[PDB]
Amino acid sequence: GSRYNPNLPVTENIDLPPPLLSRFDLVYLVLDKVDEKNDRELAKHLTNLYLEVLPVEFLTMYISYAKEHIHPIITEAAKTELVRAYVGMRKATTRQLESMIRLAEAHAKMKLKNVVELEDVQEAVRLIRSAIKDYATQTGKSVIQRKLQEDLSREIMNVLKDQASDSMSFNELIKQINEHSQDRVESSDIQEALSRLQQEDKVIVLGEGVRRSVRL
Amino acid sequence: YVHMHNKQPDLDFTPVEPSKMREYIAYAKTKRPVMSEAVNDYVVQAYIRLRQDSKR
Amino acid sequence: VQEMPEMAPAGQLPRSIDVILDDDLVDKTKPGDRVNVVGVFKSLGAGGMNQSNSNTLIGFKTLILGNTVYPLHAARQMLTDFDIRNINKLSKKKDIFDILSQSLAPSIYGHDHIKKAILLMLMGGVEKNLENGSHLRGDINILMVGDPSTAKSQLLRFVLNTASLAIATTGRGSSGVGLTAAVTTDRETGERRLEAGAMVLADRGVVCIDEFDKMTDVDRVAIHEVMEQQTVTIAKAGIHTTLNARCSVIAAANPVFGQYDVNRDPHQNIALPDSLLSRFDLLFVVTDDINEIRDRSISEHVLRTHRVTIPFLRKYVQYAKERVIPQLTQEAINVIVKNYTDLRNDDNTKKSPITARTLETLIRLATAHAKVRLSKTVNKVDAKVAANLLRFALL
Amino acid sequence: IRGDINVCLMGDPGVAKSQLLKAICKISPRGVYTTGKGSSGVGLTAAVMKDPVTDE
DNA sequence: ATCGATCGATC
DNA sequence: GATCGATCGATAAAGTTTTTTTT
Ligand SMILES: Nc1ncnc2c1ncn2[C@@H]1O[C@H](COP(=O)(O)OP(=O)(O)OP(=O)(O)O)[C@@H](O)[C@H]1O
Repeated sequence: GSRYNPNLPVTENIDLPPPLLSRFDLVYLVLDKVDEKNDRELAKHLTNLYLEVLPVEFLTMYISYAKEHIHPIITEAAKTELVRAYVGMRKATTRQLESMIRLAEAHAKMKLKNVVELEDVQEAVRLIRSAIKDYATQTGKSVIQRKLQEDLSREIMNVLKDQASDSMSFNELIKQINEHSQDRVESSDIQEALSRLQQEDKVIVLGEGVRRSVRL
Repeated sequence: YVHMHNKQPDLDFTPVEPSKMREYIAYAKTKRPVMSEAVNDYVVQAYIRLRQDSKR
Repeated sequence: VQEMPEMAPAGQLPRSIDVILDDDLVDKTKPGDRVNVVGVFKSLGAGGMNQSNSNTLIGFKTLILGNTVYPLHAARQMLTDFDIRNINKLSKKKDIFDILSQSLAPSIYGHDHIKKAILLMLMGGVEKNLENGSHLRGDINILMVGDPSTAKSQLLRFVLNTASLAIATTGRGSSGVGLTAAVTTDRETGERRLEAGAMVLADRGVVCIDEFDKMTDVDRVAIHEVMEQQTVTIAKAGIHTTLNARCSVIAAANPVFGQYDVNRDPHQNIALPDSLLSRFDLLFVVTDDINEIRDRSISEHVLRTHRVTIPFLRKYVQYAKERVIPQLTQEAINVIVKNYTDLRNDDNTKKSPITARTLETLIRLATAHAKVRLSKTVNKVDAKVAANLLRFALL
Repeated sequence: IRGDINVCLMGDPGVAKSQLLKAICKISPRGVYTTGKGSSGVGLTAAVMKDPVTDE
């Protein structure tokens, strides 16, 4: 639309299969605001860089030597703090908890190119802490599902109770159901309310119109 | 008016050949002025004057 | 040469033979002329008894080596001092635009706004090409639409009998309406030619096609360029070539949603792209309401058709295509801009919005209307027929 | 860094505004004109095509 | 229509 | 038997708009 739409679930903006969200360990957005102490400062950057060791390939040979020579081992000194994070985490399950070691290794592999480091995990947990700061507010969430299905169950039962036959036409269900509670959307809950209920011996589809309901 | 004659004599302007400013574009192309420091002391808040009104 | 496909009774497709001519009559025959030729009959070549193994192979190419290629008409219209003076005497009355209208289609009632429009279009208007500048649309391109079976397709094909070398197509969904697509057929073993589809014939003539909305997307981009631009240029498999064509379409289409032309938007009505609607001017909506004296009069005129004239009519226009063009009166141009700026302020407060190019119609209709008068002066009376003809097309 | 900004227009007159833009483009230096048909987006850049009997 | 190969004749 | 001359036979050609299912 225009932005990362705050005070909303940010996941429903980016239309995306929720499996492949689990195929990334940590994500992060960027921030934006009016921000008069920083965008003024960011203007001072572009005020400069126009008028009038930081190498370019010397660091590239520094990493492309190291990324195949040193294959460091892990000591017990990391795993004690590592299980302390997860026992505080459960206060996802393992996918987030696995690949953090795959990046905690490389930070130790960056400088101390022999073994693991017992305390470089303490800022490796800081980076993934920024990932779980982005989902405070479907994909991996079940609150909406819980609020919706229970509400859907009441009205269908009452409709079933109300007739000798099972005649629930379209002009009826656009009326009273919509009138009920204004917490749900107007027309974006009138399609998908029946397809999951199609498979649970309730109703049938006969076009945008008449239907046929459950008998007893 | 353009169908009475076979021209467009209007708008009281002395028409100029297009080769003149074609040279002047090329003459401007041999200049490339360098900015001073007085400009970015003022346009920094002109962006800030451009900031809150769009955010209004 | 094909067969004239009217006196050949339908039990076969048209056949063809061929003719080899000489220097005197080359570049004389355009593709699409009713030609008449006479020469000797001749076979050539060796066949059947060549050196070996020429079994079940014909060996006598029938040819014609001929003379005297004659065009016919069923440009050659000669006329003496007598008949050329009668049309001067028949240029005299102050009614001849109205007499010529109802003397055109002697089978259908009414539609005198339509019946004047066809003769106004068919004779056509001039295009003063700008010196070192783009010429404008000196052609004219009208359009019709109507609820079905109201003779909207009847009058489109009797213009072809008095066409004066304007052979039209029928609008079949094929690419080739204004192109070639590099059809060469080797041009006798090793030459490539861009054989023209349907624009070598439409030059200084008229065409007509049907079922505009009932086409695929290929013709929609095809009529896009060739309307705003007088010409076409293509390198399909060969060379770019800017061949020119002065042509003018005649349209026909039907609304989709039955009898809905009054209950909905009068615009957006058929939803073919409005680039063509902007590039056309007159969009007549044929009404067929029930009047008890109208249909009663209709019921006898379909009975009296089972049993001032045409060849004088075609001679009149093909003589009035070669005379002078006034273009100039400093006060007839004054009344029309008053006659536009009011409806330029009364376009959104009415049904149809207009554009600036509609002003170029308002000169062009009156330009050919003076050609009916055969006079070298733009008069005043031409700025009254051009007014109310648009006033019926817009109200 | 980027230079050579690009200005775009929109609007629907009945003037056929190509004469209002592209007449400048037909006198401006190194200003080539295109249209919709012909050179597509793949036909905007270069490509390899058929040629005559010489070097294809 | 031109070039190459095979066969025949002459030395 | 070999070489030269004469006669007979064999060798060279070119493509890219309509129509089907399909995504
Ligand atoms: N309004 C009318 N006045 C007189 N005759 C008419 C009228 N409409 C139709 N006819 C008769 O109908 C016959 C043929 O009509 P035609 O086939 O042209 O309809 P159409 O224009 O093809 O309709 P559509 O294009 O929607 O199919 C003609 O012989 C004509 O006499």
